[PDB]
Amino acid sequence: AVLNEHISKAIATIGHFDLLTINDAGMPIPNDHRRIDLAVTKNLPRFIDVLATVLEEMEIQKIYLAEEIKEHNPTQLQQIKQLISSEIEIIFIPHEEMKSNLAHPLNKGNIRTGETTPYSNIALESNVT
Amino acid sequence: AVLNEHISKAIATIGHFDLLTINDAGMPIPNDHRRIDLAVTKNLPRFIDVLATVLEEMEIQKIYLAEEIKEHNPTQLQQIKQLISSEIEIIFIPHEEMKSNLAHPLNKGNIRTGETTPYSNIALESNVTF
Ligand SMILES: O[C@@H]1[C@H](O)[C@H](O)CO[C@H]1O
Ligand SMILES: O[C@@H]1[C@H](O)[C@H](O)CO[C@H]1O
Repeated sequence: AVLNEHISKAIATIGHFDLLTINDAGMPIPNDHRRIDLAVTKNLPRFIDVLATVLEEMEIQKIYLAEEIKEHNPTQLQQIKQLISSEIEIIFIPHEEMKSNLAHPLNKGNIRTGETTPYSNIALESNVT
Repeated sequence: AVLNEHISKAIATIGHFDLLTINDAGMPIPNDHRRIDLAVTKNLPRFIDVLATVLEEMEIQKIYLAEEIKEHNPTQLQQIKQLISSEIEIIFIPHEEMKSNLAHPLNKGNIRTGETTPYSNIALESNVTF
């Protein structure tokens, strides 16, 4: 099995209430030890493919999305909905809040993808591991 | 233009004779400052896509490939030949030496991809950059 080293590491540091984010190419991710840059070029890797992969390696209770996704990227939102269990809660917050959450005290990592479609950003809150 | 921060930073330090490698998922890359892990899952990203991207950002004079790629992965060899110029030398060395070169003194970065097809590894040698 092939997995990202930095992602597997971060997932192992993750417990109840901890956050892990997946982001598009333009999300202003703070430059620190949480930042995990997987971007290769435009749309590689895709946000959706990285999300599908991470979800196989995690127990999630809540996800956070930009309110703006509903209007500006309904295809992404639909792709996300189709991927997650129908029991996990989806909370919509302002995109400006999604940016603050990049620096959340419980944020255990910020994954950067090559995705270029707007508001392809998510935050994943762990259940009890 | 979307770009990897690590790859971009490594290339900024690359001069004549310096090496940069792109590798498949199972290649034993030493866990140091040179390790740039882009692997997501099986065959994502593909070796050939990462190679294509990097060659746009770099001027190369030679490449190193495993002798083993001729028999064991001829389609990858053909894909590499299609990507590189005719005025760049291809040198075949044993895979064991490809592994050694991950620690070469002039190695400026080891990129790991999600590639699963065997011997999908390369080392790129820089020309004069200024
Ligand atoms: O790329 C991100 C968002 O996804 C949105 O596209 C606006 O710019 C950046 O904050
Ligand atoms: O993945 C690499 C090589 O490409 C080969 O497939 C053997 O295993 C690893 O050393």
